[PDB]
Amino acid sequence: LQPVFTLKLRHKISPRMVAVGRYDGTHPCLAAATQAGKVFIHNPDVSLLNINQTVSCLTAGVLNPELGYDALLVGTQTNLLAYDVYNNSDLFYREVADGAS
Amino acid sequence: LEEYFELIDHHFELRINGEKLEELLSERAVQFRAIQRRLLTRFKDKTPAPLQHLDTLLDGTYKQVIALADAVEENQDNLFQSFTRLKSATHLVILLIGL
Amino acid sequence: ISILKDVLSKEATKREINEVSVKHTLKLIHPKLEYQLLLAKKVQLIDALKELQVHEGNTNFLIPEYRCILEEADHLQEEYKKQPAHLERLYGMITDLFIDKFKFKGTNVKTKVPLLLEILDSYDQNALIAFFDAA
Repeated sequence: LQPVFTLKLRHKISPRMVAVGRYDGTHPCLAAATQAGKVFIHNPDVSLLNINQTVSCLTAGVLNPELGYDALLVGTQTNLLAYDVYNNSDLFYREVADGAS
Repeated sequence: LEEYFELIDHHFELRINGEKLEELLSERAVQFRAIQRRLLTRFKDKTPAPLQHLDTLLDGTYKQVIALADAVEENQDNLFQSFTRLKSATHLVILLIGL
Repeated sequence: ISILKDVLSKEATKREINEVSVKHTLKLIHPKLEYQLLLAKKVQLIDALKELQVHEGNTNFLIPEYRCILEEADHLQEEYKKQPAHLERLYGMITDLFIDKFKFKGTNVKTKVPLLLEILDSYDQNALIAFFDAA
């Protein structure tokens, strides 16, 4: 086939940490880990989120079906964070102590 | 008006050297602050991790900052000596103009 | 010539030195070891500097010295993958050169190797040639 779209993002993406989520409710965006423990969000501009900690997991889905927004999840070897990027507010910041592999 | 201008030029060369030393110290201090913030972030984090020789970069930057601080001190002393000598010279020049 | 001597003597059983040549070979080797050590020294700090790169866009703070590494980080990192083989090969070649150039005079210096290994971990080229000429 042919790549229907292409783009170059200046940030190194951590391999197994990538997700696509409609963080605006109806506007899908890309969430991907990076060096220094920061998670970037590509809207269609790149916006950084300071996890300030080495990420080890990352996904995005519907965690409360009452609303139609995707929740950005970020796992760390000692923490786990759900994030409503639209209205920046922690859905839950749990401390696992078992890790997020 | 000609052996008087050379003292002025020496004074101004010292001033320019001081401004250069200070704008270099600014960059060294910014580097030190950035590496220090990185290290503080590594400290607050629970999980262990290699320092990645960040401490070595911090030591290098600290040595650079101390060297530049000593250089600025010596330049300040030289500038003060040059200013006193220039004050004497301009005293003499005003005297010779008033005569 | 040492290898040739040994192998030709082996074939037979089956069926002079210029006192500056060592200096020439060491001057030949020196750039390669220098390049390998600089490779290691730069790739040690590549990732630490990359952690600083991701913040504040690198407008005013990074030293020009490490700024020369921030661009060529990729080539440095991809040559570091092959570096250790070259370093081991160079160490082996140097130790064989030393052992053979002492073997021609009729000596057996298979024991002074670890000191040479430590010297190469330091790699003072002048101290290296001094250790070559002295012992």
